[PDB]
Amino acid sequence: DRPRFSFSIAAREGKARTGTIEMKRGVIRTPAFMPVGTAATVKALKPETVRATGADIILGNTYHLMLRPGAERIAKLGGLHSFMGWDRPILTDSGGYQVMSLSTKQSEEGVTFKSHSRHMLSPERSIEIQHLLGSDIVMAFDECTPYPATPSRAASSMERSMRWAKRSRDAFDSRKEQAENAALFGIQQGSVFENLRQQSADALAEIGFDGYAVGGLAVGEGQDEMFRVLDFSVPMLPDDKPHYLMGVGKPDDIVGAVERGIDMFDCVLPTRSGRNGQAFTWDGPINIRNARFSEDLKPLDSECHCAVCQKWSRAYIHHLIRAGEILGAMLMTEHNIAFYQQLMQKIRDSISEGRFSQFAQDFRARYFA
Amino acid sequence: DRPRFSFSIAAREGKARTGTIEMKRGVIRTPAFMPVGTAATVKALKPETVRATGADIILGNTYHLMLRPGAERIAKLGGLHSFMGWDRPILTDSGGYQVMSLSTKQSEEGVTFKSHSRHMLSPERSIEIQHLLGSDIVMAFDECTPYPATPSRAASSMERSMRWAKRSRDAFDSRKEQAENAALFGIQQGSVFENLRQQSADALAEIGFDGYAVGGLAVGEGQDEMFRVLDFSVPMLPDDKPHYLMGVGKPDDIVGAVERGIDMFDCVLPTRSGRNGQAFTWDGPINIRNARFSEDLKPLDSECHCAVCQKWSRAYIHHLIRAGEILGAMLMTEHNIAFYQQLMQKIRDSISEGRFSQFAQDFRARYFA
Ligand SMILES: [Cl-]
Ligand SMILES: [Cl-]
Ligand SMILES: [Zn+2]
Ligand SMILES: [Zn+2]
Repeated sequence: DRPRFSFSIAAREGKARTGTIEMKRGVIRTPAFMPVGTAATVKALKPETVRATGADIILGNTYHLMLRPGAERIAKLGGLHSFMGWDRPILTDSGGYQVMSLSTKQSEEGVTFKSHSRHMLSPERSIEIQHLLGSDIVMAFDECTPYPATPSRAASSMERSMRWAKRSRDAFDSRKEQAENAALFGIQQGSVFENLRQQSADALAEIGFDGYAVGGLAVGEGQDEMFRVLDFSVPMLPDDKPHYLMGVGKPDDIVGAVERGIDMFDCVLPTRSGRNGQAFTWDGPINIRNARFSEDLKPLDSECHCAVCQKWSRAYIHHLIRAGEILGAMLMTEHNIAFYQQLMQKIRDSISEGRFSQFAQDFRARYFA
Repeated sequence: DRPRFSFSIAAREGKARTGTIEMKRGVIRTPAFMPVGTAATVKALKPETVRATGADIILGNTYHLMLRPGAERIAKLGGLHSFMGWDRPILTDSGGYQVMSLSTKQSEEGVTFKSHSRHMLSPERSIEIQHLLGSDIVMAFDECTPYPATPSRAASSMERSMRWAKRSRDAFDSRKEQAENAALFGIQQGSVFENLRQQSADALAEIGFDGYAVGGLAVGEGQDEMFRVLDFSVPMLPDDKPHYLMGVGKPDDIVGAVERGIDMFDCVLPTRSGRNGQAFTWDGPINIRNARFSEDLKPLDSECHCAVCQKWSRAYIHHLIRAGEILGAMLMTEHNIAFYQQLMQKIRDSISEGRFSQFAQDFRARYFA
């Protein structure tokens, strides 16, 4: 039987790595893209369809689930895996970003907030909620510093996050069933400042985690600045553990982040923008609602292997999205998630074959033509 | 290869019949339930899922399709079957009911109307639209008399419908490809009046059709009155052709209509009410949004063989519908359509085995317990 957690790097090219995370509930191929399952569903997809696109792991949102249907309720019903019908690994966010984005009174103990009923979220309660959900990869409870941030405020926020990271570690370790069956990732903060990123990486490595997220990015800084911060931030993390870039991103963001040593990604872009009419293609995104697609018999993308591109035309999906039909959301979302997984597969294969630099160049030349 | 049209009755019990309609695109088992595909989609279901529930044929709506995406456009794209990805028979309504329900100036030539742009619908144009869509079963263009109707107005409406039935017949026959590959059904009118129903049946039989619909029912008269009208109306139609009750209905309506000689049904109830939270069960309908289901781990129905009842709980579907999640609509709709098909299968098997009367009694005793 598989271990609780084992990350193995099979091949490297520059800072890029490809390999596997083995966990009780399954193997995760890296670099990995995690479809987002906000309220115990990857929107508009059955779990079997999520798996058919190639996903090895999905992300669940602690903040939404603790409000509806409730963490204790999900536990009483058998846990999130049974509840939604996904039997493979689930990574849960901690709620720290979402509570400040969607709900508040912050203190050293945690955050109290009103639902959008009053609720509480501390490091200890976040880890407990993730236990009740039955998460496989638990995220430490942190604070995502707003951008831009002054050096003083970025430092204060990062320092509190590091104290909360130790509290998260101890809460996780004090629950035997969780410690033996799940993994715990810590989150690097520090805004765009190299010295704070270094202090944060050092604090997290001293505590010790199964994986390390780069937090606090994709919050308005733009790709050039995000890449500049990744350039110095990823090498600060332990090389032998997974590196997770939270909330990223567009296809070109993913490619460049892999070039900088990132192993894991999540984003609502393929699901949310799919429902809004944006389809990803190797020649760049298209908006299927545009009148130019009304009689276009071609599939969404000319090479995509997904079931949507095997059967239905742009013209049909254009009609469905314009009409507000649920099937339009279903088909756009399946295609976009499949596109993301095909991107990850091409990334993994090209690193394994020592041709990822050429892949990145070819990808960009065509995607932005 | 299959014929254009052949209806064969394999078994009978009282007025009930079971058999098959063979058409170019497939075999239809009768009594049959047709899921409704309004705007070129059975809402929230891929065609493969519609087929997996047991459907042999679906209904398409001329009125909606002629407005969006347009009949000529669908023809240019290869027809409705190719467009939506359903390769089996499709019956299309004529637009006569929907134009008066959703859009008007009526005359002997047809109906002119404004979309909800001005448009026209005559017997000739309706048959042409259904040809452009590539319909397998074409409905004559008629007028669904409102209920209640005075005898004079019901007579005038029925008489016009019979003139339009002859125009529909001639338009269909004058298009060689349509006449050779599709079938044409006529629609009996006459409101609740036996003498008008008889005159209408006689006029339709003189013209001659491949099947005969009972129109003008399920328009507010209630089940007792609907059944009373069916009691005398169905025997007036040719015994050796299918009998189609348009727009019906609830499970108990279907059972009683089969007892009165009906072979075909369509209704938005399983799809529309599924999206609204109503699930059909052998113990009657339930509203999954009710708080009593929040922790209910049982499937929607305890015997149902559908994929939804094999995997997901009432509690999960309750959560999805309360949250407004697309997957909730998908799962409710698949279950409800599968329930309807299982009902039709039990009806067919019980007639074939000479035990339909007992089935109807057992069904009602439990469904209304
Ligand atoms: Cl989403
Ligand atoms: Cl519907
Ligand atoms: Zn595709
Ligand atoms: Zn079911």
